[PDB]
Amino acid sequence: ETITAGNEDCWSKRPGWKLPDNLLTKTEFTSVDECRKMCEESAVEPSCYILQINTETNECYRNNEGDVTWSSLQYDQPNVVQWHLHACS
Repeated sequence: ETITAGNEDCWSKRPGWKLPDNLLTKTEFTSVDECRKMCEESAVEPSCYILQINTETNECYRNNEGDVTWSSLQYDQPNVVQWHLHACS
């Protein structure tokens, strides 16, 4: 799945992807829209580009690394989904 608000920001989904907690920063958002909005707008480096959402609590986390350590990835995990920000046309 891939979505966009027609603003050059595209989001793609990765159900079941889970980075470990130490590679994430919990945000104040429990709305995916607001989390994605914050991510697209945050200018603070390390730049936000990966969100991970606890699907039973809706807590949204963002990558805390400038370059995500994907070697620590777990997939086919339950209750979690990631959203990936990609610049697009």
